[PDB]
Amino acid sequence: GRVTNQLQYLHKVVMKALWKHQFAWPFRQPVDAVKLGLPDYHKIIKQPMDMGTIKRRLENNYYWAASECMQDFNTMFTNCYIYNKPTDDIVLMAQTLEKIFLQKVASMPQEEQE
Amino acid sequence: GRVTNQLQYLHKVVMKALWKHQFAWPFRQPVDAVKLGLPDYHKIIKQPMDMGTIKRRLENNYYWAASECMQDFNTMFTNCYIYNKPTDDIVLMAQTLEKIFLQKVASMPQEE
Repeated sequence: GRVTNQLQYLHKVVMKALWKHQFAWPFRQPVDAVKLGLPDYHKIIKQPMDMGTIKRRLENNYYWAASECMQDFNTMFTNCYIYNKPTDDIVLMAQTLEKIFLQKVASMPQEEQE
Repeated sequence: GRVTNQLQYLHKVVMKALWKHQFAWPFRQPVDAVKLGLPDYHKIIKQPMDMGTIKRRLENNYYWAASECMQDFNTMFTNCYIYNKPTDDIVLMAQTLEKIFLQKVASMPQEE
C-alpha cells in the first residue's frame, strides 16, 4: 500500500494510453469464460489478469512498487499468448498493446519514490 | 558510439543476470528446430530471438535505444509462450526469466 511517482506514471500515463487503445476492449475486464464459450480457460490459466483489476489496484493503493504493477501487466499478456492459438487475432492485439507498455516503461521516471 | 545509460544498464545488469541464470540454457542460442525435432517451429514463429543474438547486439552497439533491446527480450519470451504447450517446462523457465527482466527494467536509469 503506497503511492509513488512510478505508480502514478503507470496509472496516469501508461494505463490511460493502453486502456483507450483500439485493441484494448478484450482486456478491460476479466475474461468471462461462460459468455465467451471457453470452458477450458480456467483449467489452463491459473492467474487471470485484466486491465480493470490492474487499474482498480492502482486506484486503491494495492501496489507497493512499480515492479509489482508491471508484473500484473505481464501476466495479462502472457495468459493471452499461453491460452490462445498462435493464429488468433487476440494474440496480435496483445503484442501491439505490450509493445506500447514496454515503450512507455522505458520512459518511466527513475527516482522510485513516495 | 558512447552507449546510453539505459543500454549500459541492459547489458551490465539485465543480460548479466539472465545469461548466467540456471534456466537460461534453452535461450542462449537460436532454437534449432532440426536438433529439437520441431518441424513446425519456423511455420509458427516468424521472428526467432535468443539471448546470444541480443548479447552480441549489446556488445556490438547494434541498438539505438533501450526499447529496441527490450522488444527483442519480449519477442524471445513471447515466441516461447506462443509455440510451446502451456504445460511445457520451457514456459515456466521463460516466465521466471521474464520476471527478472521486468524487475530489473523497473530500475533502469532514465533516458538522456
